[PDB]
Amino acid sequence: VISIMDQTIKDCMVSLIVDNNLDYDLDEIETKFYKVRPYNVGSCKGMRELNPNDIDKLINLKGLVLRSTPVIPDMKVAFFKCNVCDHTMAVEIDRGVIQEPARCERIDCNEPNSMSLIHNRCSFADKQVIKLQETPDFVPDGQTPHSISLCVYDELVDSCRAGDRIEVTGTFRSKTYVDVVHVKKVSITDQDLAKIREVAAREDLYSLLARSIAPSIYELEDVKKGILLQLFGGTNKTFTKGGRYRGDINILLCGDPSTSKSQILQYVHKITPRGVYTTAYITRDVDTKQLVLESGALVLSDGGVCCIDEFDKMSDSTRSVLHEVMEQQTISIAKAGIITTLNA
Amino acid sequence: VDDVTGEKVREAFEQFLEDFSVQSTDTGEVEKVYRAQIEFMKIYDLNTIYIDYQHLSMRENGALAMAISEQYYRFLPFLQKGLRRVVRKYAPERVFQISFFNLPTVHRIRDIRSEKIGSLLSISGTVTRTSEVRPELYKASFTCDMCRAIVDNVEQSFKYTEPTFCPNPSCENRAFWTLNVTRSRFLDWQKVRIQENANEIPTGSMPRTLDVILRGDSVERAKPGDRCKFTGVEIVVPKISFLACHVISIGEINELKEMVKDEHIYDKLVRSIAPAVFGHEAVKKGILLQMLGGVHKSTVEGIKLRGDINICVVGDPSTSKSQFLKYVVGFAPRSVYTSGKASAGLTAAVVRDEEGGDYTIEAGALMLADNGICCIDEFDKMDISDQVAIHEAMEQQTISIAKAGIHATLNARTSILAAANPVGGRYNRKLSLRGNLNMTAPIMSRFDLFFVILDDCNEKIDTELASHIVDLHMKRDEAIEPPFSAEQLRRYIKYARTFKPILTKEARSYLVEKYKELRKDDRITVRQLESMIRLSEAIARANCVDEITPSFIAEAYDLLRQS
Repeated sequence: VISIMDQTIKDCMVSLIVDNNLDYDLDEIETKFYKVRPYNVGSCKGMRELNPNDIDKLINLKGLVLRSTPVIPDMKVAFFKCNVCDHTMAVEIDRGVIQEPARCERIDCNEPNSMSLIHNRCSFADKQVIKLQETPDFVPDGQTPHSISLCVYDELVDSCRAGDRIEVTGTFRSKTYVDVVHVKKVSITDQDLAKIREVAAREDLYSLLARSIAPSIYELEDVKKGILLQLFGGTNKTFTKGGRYRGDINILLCGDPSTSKSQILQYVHKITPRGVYTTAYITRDVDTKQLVLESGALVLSDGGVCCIDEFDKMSDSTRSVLHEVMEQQTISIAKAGIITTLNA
Repeated sequence: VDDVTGEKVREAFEQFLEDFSVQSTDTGEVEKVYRAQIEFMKIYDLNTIYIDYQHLSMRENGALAMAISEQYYRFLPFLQKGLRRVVRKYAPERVFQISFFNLPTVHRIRDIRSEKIGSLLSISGTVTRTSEVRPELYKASFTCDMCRAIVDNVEQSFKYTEPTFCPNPSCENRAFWTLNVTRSRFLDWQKVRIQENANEIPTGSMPRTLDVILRGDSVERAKPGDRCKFTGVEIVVPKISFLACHVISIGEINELKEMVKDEHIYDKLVRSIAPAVFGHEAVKKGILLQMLGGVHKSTVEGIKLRGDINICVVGDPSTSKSQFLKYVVGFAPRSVYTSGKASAGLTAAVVRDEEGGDYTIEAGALMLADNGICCIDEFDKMDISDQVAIHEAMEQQTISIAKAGIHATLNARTSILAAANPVGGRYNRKLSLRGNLNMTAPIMSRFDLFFVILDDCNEKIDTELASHIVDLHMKRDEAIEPPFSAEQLRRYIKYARTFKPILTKEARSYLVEKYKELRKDDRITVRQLESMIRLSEAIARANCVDEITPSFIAEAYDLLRQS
């Protein structure tokens, strides 16, 4: 359908061209190609629901990418030259095979002699394998996070790289992989909205929510009100080039033991779609010669909350990374092979 | 289709090189200097010429440059044949290297697509690692299986090739010719590692690196850990590598002459080097004078001295002292920031390469910047090894790496911006700086200026600070706005950097009394005297005055008295 949509979009565009008075725009659109990137599809349960009846179907994955291999040139076309008489031949790809012509055929070089392949003069489709850490909206009990190797092609290389919450969609292939048709670097009914507006006009909502966040425990007005507005977030405003500020609060709990503390520490892990119950680290991957990142914990939750218990029993060497994420929300690694500050 | 276009572009390139002589007397009309450049290299025979692309862009209304610019690899032997024909006709063991430079557009490593394969490109960044030079086969002398005839075979920079037919019809075989090295010219071949600069990295992205190849006499010029700009051709390697031909060590006048003729520039400069911070003029003074140094040159003997400014900030928790740290790295191009606690790496670590199992020296935090500011947050939670590596890097303006039997030292110039905190956090006025900073004397020395910040409840400036904080929290407020932007401040920093001022006799006579006044407060030795001497030419460059008067050094004396 993508291959026939490429013909129909060109046909309806030339039907739009012939309906109006125009200049010479037909000289370039006759050979130009246009494609379609469908992304508005429903969610799925990652790679776990991807059974073998779902091969060559569209699929969408929500998560974060961790490693971007350097773009590799693939040869869409190729040049061939007869080294004794110098006539050039351009060949193109077809399901992954490049026929290599054996002997000359022109009239000046009629003799049978061996051709030579030249590449520094041939266009190449760019290809790149990208590591992606997946995290769905719902996860089954006992499931661990997965690392899927996705692969991007031309006009989409260097647009997706490690550090962002990325929604991606494409065709699931088979070792299995996903051939991306689209990436999303950016990110109710009317009766439910009317019920939200009617329940938002009451006075006791400020306590109602603090009572409805955890009805199995006790009151905890200040603590429950703080975790309620902590998950409400606030306002994250930035400048154009050199400034950023996020509405955020880092909370700490201390006092008498054996009360609902761990309950909360689990409840919020059951509310947010991103969080670990405990920082990441850059690595110079030698196979692809590139600075990949490889993580979990806070790094994974570059969104949502992150739960830490036993703060006093934690070491002093790992307190320096939380000293930067208190108000700066950054990771500054200065070690062998990598000097990089990044988002966290 | 380029077989008849190559001879026409060869004729156009040789017409460009033939029709332009030198008529440059009395700064009159302009014409290119290429024939005298060939006449100068006639004695030395290196043949590693430099042709400006801006000087080539005027012919055929730029259309000759645009046609060469996309088909550079397909037109390169025609260009070298036209150069060979013009030096064969204007002049009587023959290798050639044509280098192009000064492109009008500077491209990053993240904007490289497959549409520029084979075209020329300008790549700027920082060198991470280097590979020792090795001979490049280039062209070889093959001998036949029976003819014993010489064939001059030209490689295509891909892999070990082999001919197909013997030229002499004494044989027509295709068996293995044998290689010969006498009649095969060899060019040094180096492979270095270029990486993305710290000021143009995207938010959350990784600084992707790439390997660039280099031949001719462009090798052994690129120094490790220095910002570099290459000009070359994108060549694929069975991976998308690069070939460079030009190397350079990189890293309006109506506004600059207007800004050096007034008298209140320095007062807007101390409040415009950090517009997001309320108060702290002394810290802003040291940060502004810590960007530009001076008088380091050469000692009357033959050893280089420490002509840089070291700045260290201390005080209580929850202050705006890290904001300067976030500003320098967002404004200075020669600025590398590290977290400090999470840090050999600081003093340029060693990593192995499997070809020869040989070591290469990665700059890391310490050697990444050149004539810049390396800023280390949380200086007191670091270990003993990186702090003695910083001390070994600071006594002499050089860093030494001793690994696998080889010892190598190199000139690294940096201005340490050290952010430290006390052992208890709160700064007590009860004792000295040594017991509260909790670090040994040597690593406490070679620091030009210390900035201690203490806070308390003083409502009149506190309400203004809280109002500035809540007024900053909006969409791009004008409250933060400086008296003038950074647009002329960057070229002012560069213009003051290339000034090179000197001291007088009255300044020295006031300096000996100032050193006696600083030592009367007593640790203070020759290093603090060198720090205020280096701050004097920095404030002379910032106020753009050549011969320094002692009245401008009196403000530096007051700055040292304020600390």
